[PDB]
Amino acid sequence: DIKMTQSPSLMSASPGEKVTMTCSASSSITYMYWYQQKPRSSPKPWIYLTSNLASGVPARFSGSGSGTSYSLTISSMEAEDAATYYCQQWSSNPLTFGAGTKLEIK
Amino acid sequence: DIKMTQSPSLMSASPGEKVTMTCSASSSITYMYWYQQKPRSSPKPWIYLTSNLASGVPARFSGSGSGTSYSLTISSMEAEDAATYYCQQWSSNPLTFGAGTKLEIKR
Amino acid sequence: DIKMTQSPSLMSASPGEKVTMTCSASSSITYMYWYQQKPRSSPKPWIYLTSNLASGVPARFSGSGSGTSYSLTISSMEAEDAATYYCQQWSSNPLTFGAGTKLEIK
Amino acid sequence: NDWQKNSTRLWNSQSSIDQKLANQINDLRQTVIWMGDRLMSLEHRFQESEHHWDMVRRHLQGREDNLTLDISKLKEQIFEASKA
Amino acid sequence: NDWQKNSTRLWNSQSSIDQKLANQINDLRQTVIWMGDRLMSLEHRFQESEHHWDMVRRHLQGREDNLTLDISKLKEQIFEASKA
Amino acid sequence: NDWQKNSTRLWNSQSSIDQKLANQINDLRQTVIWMGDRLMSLEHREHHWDMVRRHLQGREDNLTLDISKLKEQIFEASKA
Amino acid sequence: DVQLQESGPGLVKPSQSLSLTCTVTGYSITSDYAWNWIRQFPGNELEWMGYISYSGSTSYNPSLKSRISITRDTSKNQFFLQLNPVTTEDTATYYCARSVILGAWFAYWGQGTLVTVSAAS
Amino acid sequence: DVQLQESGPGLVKPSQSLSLTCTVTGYSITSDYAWNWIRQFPGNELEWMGYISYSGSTSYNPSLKSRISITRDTSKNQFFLQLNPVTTEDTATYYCARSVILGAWFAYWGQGTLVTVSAAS
Amino acid sequence: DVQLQESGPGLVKPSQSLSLTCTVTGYSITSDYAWNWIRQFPGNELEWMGYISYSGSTSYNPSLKSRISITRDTSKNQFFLQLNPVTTEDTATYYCARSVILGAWFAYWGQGTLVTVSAA
Repeated sequence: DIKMTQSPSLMSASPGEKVTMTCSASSSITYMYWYQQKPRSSPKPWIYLTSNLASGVPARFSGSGSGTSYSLTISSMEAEDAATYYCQQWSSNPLTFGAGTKLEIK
Repeated sequence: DIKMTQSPSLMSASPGEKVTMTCSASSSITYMYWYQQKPRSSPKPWIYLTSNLASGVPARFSGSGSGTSYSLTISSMEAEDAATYYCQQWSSNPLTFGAGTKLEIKR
Repeated sequence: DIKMTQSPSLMSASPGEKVTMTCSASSSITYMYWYQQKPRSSPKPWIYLTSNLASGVPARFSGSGSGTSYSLTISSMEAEDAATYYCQQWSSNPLTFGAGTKLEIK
Repeated sequence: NDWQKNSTRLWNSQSSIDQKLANQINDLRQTVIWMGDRLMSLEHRFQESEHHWDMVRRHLQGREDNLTLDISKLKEQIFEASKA
Repeated sequence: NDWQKNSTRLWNSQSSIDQKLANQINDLRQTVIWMGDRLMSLEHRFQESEHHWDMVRRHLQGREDNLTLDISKLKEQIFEASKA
Repeated sequence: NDWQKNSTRLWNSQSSIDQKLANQINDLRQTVIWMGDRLMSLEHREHHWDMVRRHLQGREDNLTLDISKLKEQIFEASKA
Repeated sequence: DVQLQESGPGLVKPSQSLSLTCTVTGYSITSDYAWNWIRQFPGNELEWMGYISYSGSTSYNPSLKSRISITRDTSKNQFFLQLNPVTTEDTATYYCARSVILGAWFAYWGQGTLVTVSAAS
Repeated sequence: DVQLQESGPGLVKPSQSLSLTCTVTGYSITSDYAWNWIRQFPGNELEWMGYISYSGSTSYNPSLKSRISITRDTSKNQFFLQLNPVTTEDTATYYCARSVILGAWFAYWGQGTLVTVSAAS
Repeated sequence: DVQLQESGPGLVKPSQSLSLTCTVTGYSITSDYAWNWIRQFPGNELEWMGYISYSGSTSYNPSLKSRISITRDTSKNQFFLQLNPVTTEDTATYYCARSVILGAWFAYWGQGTLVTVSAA
């Protein structure tokens, strides 16, 4: 299977800054997806095909990447953005999820 | 072309027994079919995709196998089941039939 | 970036003769097309899939070839056929046109 | 004595290509199966041939050539080939 | 030396995937060609632009990239090399 | 010394097959995308086709650079 | 209820053309499906000859490409088989078949007609 | 408009069958889309288990394909998960998901039920 | 039938943007087919530049992607060509074309406008 690695596992950032998230694949993948999970809730779909934000996601979020290196970035961190972010790839059976990079508010 | 060896060529059995037929391919194939031919008649569609049974085929019949070896089996043979059985594969042009296993009946 | 070469760069002919021209490719292609261009005019779709004549094309023209060797032949050469002919291939992005077989008359 | 490094690099690069080609074909056939079902559903809404669609549908899902499970064998064969 | 054996097994294995890949695409096109015909038939059943499906259909059936004898040519080359 | 000629000749033929296969899937992919739109148009006379359409043309498996990259790897291997 | 009904001359001389018809009842050979020709040698081994699809595109056995030719008559719902050069090795029982396009599943067959090749009378 | 809600037991002894349900409202699980089962371990790691298509075609994770099976009830509009042998490693939070048929885009999720595998009561 | 009537400026100074317009009559450019841009150099050499699909998808020549861009206007049934950097090698005769989606069959063509790059 494909091992999806996220760096760093835990990051903190005071509000208003710019943050970046990286999710590197062990080998080549076909599709890329991003989720968030606030505590005691189901993951919410945000980003599909590494660039398209799902409905309800504000424009401050954007995704990028190619090959075996994909990135999620926030132009300006806000209050409600502190949650664990999960990256998911789909190449063949089965699909693998990321380890989960947790964001923090300072 | 692919050579679909069929064994045994000529068997025999008594009613109510268990019978198996093997049809081994020379190389990898894509689809597997089985046909029944009684004397002086056209072959009838019997088994397609090596698991499904054609319309009006007794439930005793069953097909299995994967890779290059396939099997056709009747749970309890009745007298009406004595006929030559042909295995056909379809991977590329042209399709190839089997030599044919001619089941019989013991008195 | 397949290089398409047409051997008869400038091929004078006469009415009523057998006229042939060849378009060779560096490597294998998928589709072959032929176009006719007259002076001060846009190219005209002439042959598609190296055997089918376009609508309005006279029956005197024949297309043939396989692999990396294609030919356009004229059975009954008429002076009105004196125009440059181009061969086009489509294998992958981008498509490449031929050099051009200009066919005069005498 | 670099022949093994050249061969392993070429075979590793080649074996990756087979896997990528396999994935696109599987992705396409899944779309085609969904494509046909939506066509058949619309055809039935308009009002036979649905038996034909069922048979070709089972053929698409009932392939046996097993394009995977042998690419894995190919990746295996290279592995003990390198240690030589 | 054994290098002939390792090369022979790897090339014999690799040729198998190439044949399997080609067959899957050919089965796909026949479904696509057939499926468009049903889609085109349904449109005329609904009642003017019977074009760009024929020309696409001609393009589907008129490919000239072989993939029948080039694989066969490759298999012959491997067997010739195995005699070294 | 004949192994070098055989290895390069064999790898050149394999690369040709890889390009032909990749081209042939792409042509089918375009037809499937086009075919879905025609059926989608007939439906109106919604949704889940846009997501499939984006997925079809939104692959990140390349297959155009690796086959290219494979061609060089043979080339310096021929230099030996 | 598709019912294939084939017919043809029961005796042909060597190096002569063989023409077989196959009338189809209850279905149109242009609507859908493929239509095949299959023969059975006296040793009871089948061989597939070729088919013509509903749209008219045909495929032939690679070992008989220079010989076999299949043609259809849409108006009267028949498809024909032509084999211009023959030899005593073509003594077989020829069959019709309607099969699915994707695979080779001959779900219907003709009654079966015998063609023998010899110049003896 | 589409709501997924799972219900099931909360405590399951080792080596016992696990059963779950997913009641879908506002949509029919036979009309379109796939329907997945996803679990999250206490280490907040996510693992995909399997799905059943809108036509009944199912695929399973190869790491646990042996002991998993997914079925459905069309009339009641529910699809069920069964994991016949279980161990303490199956303590997780199980989720429903409806994804696009081509790729893996879980656009909808269930509330999320928690299953703990142990023997002490 | 389908008539393509392209237009654009005649002479372009080096190192400025070139704009071209193609007007389609009798057929909407969103219904189907691709819409290509082809140029012919003074040596009578044909080169394909790119196209915009009926759905907005665009494909560009690999030698021109860093400098070419194609847009369109649905309301007026026009699709445009754009080229930010130019040089004396861009002197050619540009053409419009409507091609079948699967292949490269340019079944229709425009009148043919000439663009020269110089500093007269």
